[PDB]
Amino acid sequence: LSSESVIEQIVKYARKGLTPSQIGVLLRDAHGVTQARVITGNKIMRILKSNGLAPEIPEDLYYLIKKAVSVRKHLERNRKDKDAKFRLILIESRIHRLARYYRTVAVLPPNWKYESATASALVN
Amino acid sequence: ESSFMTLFPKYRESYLKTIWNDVTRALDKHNIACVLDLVEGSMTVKTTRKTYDPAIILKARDLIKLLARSVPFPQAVKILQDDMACDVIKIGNFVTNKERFVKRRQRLVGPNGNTLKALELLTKCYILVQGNTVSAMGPFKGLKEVRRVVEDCMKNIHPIYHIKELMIKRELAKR
Amino acid sequence: NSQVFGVARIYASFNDTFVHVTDLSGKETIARVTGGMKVKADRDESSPYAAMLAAQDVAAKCKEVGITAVHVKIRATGGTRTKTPGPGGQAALRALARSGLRIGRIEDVTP
RNA sequence: AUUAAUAGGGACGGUCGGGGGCAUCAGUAUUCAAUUGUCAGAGGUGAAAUUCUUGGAUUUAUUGAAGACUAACUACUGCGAAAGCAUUUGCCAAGGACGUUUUCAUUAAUCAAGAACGAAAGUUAGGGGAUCGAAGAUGAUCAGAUACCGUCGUAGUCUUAAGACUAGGGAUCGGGUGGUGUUUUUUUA
Repeated sequence: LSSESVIEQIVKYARKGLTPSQIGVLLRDAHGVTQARVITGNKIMRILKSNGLAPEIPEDLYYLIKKAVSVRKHLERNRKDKDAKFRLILIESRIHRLARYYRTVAVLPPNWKYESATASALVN
Repeated sequence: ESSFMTLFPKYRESYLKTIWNDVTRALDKHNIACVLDLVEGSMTVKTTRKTYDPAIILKARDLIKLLARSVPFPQAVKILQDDMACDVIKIGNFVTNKERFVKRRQRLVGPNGNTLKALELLTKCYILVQGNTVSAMGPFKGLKEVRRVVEDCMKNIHPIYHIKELMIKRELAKR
Repeated sequence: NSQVFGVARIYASFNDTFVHVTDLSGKETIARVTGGMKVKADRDESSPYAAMLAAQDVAAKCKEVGITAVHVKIRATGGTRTKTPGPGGQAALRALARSGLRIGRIEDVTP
């Protein structure tokens, strides 16, 4: 087995308003299914974008920018907390590998202009 | 009466048990209940009524401090006489960096040991640095200036000039 | 022991010493041994001769007060000092043995 | 809907810092006002001089004001955007092992100018001391503004100081396996 039922369960769990990691871990620990990379042969967001369940930002940049906005919460509460203030700078370094790679790989728009100021709007 | 008790290190109880025979045979005659509580990891001594002098409790307290300093116990517990002072100076609260503490310990050791222990031998001190503390035994007049020079060498300044000044003061002591 | 007892709080240093005559409370106003009033030569006070000389008059006034047993409270300078006395502790112990004071409740009041 | 160095990453639960931010909990030694065993000698102490001297000075028959820090146990066993971190609590940016087929393939590589702390006596006295210079000038009151907004000289501005070893012999270090018991690790290989 029922590979289409596993694909239907993946689409239903992606439409439940939860993260896809918690969607698949619940499938891998409570349903006994193998994988999306198993012989069903369709990826996680590939099934979700075909079913219209994909998110706006990517799976490694949406809540990562939310953690970037949250890393400056102690910096705003105390400017002397230079460990947290540079952790938010390191959260700007958590913008780490592939956005300008997506400027040529066509995943995000090149005029998106991702930054920590707009990360508060992209957090939720 | 009361008692003096203190806990010791891991290798201190193994070292003290090798000389605990004659130590307890003299302490019990001098009304000191010198025993090694291996279950609690401590050494205690109770002041009994079989002492002909009141300095036995003070000497056993100095001997317990010398035994717990991870130094040679038979060479540091014989300071029960009046003209024999044994004390330990904690030099660990002088530096913060480990590399600076290692560099200061090498200067305190000196080149091959005897380059910095010559002033200790000139001041007649059986100095032995163990971890964060250094224990020395000898005359009180010779160890008071030695511990002050040790505190000066434990400062952030370089102890090479302090060791040279200590050798100069030892050479000037001949007069 | 018919309550004939006291306490000696000996605050001693490398070159000086002092004696506080105490009960369990602050009572038993017996005497107080000076440091260098027995001999003024800046080396005899460090020696045990001057400390025992002051302790001889201190123990005579202690017998006048009526305190026989002495509860030792050995106090040093402590802190940034050497935290140890000179020969005053051995001289007071020798004076206690010469006077025949009862040994009991001996403690160290060093800081 | 070929690529997965599982080039790399929100995640995922068990378990953690003397990293660190507060939150209470102990006080180890000092200062003054207390105030005395009505002690004038006590620091220093090449012997000295020299600091405080009969204004109480070891102290005290302990109240407060404050800072202060983990003693034999003990000790780098560890943990740092970083200028560093040693009892006892409740909270948090975040940091932490690991597995994942579960997070996605797309979270640019070095970075100087732009930003974050930014440290081994922030010591001494003359000189140009000019551009300017806090500390305070003085204008409009705004129920409220040393800066809101013009007008001046001082530490400053800058130098003056603390063997062709011919050979053996046992021990030593680094290993490993025969067997031996626990440790390693008992899935975090």
